[PDB]
Amino acid sequence: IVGGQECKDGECPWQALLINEENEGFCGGTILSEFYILTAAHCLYQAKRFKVRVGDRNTEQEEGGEAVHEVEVVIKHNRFTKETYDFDIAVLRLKTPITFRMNVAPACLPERDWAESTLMTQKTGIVSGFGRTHEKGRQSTRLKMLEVPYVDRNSCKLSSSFIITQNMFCAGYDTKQEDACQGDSGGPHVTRFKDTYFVTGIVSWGEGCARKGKYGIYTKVTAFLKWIDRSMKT
Amino acid sequence: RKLCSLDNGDCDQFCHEEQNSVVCSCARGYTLADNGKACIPTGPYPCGKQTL
Ligand SMILES: CN(C)[C@H]1CCc2cc(N3CC[C@H](NS(=O)(=O)c4ccc5cc(Cl)ccc5c4)C3=O)ccc21
Ligand SMILES: [Ca+2]
Ligand SMILES: [Mg+2]
Repeated sequence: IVGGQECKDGECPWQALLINEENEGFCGGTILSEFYILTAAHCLYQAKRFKVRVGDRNTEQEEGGEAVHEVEVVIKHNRFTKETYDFDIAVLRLKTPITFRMNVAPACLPERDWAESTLMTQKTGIVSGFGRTHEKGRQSTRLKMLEVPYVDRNSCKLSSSFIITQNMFCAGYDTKQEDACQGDSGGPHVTRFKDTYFVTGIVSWGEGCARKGKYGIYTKVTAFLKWIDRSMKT
Repeated sequence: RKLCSLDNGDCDQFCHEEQNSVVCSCARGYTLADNGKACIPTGPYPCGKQTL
């Protein structure tokens, strides 16, 4: 996350972190329930073997709430394509259930029609992760969050060098130096409604980080709610 | 602005228009309150709530 702020105690409890064999984070995820994590399908190539860590805010200290979970099954959307990042979504079923506590709670899944007319029409969403703090820098040791404005679909299409499919939406800033970045991929894009946070996106891709005339591109979770439901029912 | 277009139909969460009236509902882990509008968590650590 470029710009934004640190997630303070209890503020981003649905954040998950995919960790490789070296116990290093390479992607984010969103806690959906005690057994399931939502992530980007493209993250499932960044490491050969990975686990999921929850409750972490500082990768340098042990704050007592951290919990590592092994993955039982990987549910990658079969229509995901590396060519365009269309259908950039996956659900992970964990071997053991997550125990909710301070810094560990799920984000809500909304209903499609209501989310599209009421959540996605809000001014902003919130993105979070342990990703780079600058385009060329290293991964953040601290969990960060960033308020990102929803961007007009037309403007987004005009800004992009590549196709923005119906399974994508844009959020962020034209010129302001704030955006998600490398390592935030697969993490949460949530939208607040009356003090309740609903999952609305998955950090997907972008032409660099916080570039002028470019926005962050997110998987449109509302297009996959039925798919997620099926993935969680098995 | 009418029904669900008018302040989310006064619902805490989901709003549906059925037979030209507002019908409120809630995310899993919540139960619709007796006023048919508010959403009450059914157990600890309900989805979408920042912790403590
Ligand atoms: C040509 N096709 C393949 C399209 C679809 C997928 C994709 C990705 C990129 N890049 C270029 C580098 C960048 N990587 S990054 O690690 O800096 C990164 C990764 C994810 C992001 C996600 C958001 Cl929301 C914003 C910025 C992000 C930045 C990144 O994601 C460029 C073009 C295309
Ligand atoms: Ca820690
Ligand atoms: Mg920009």
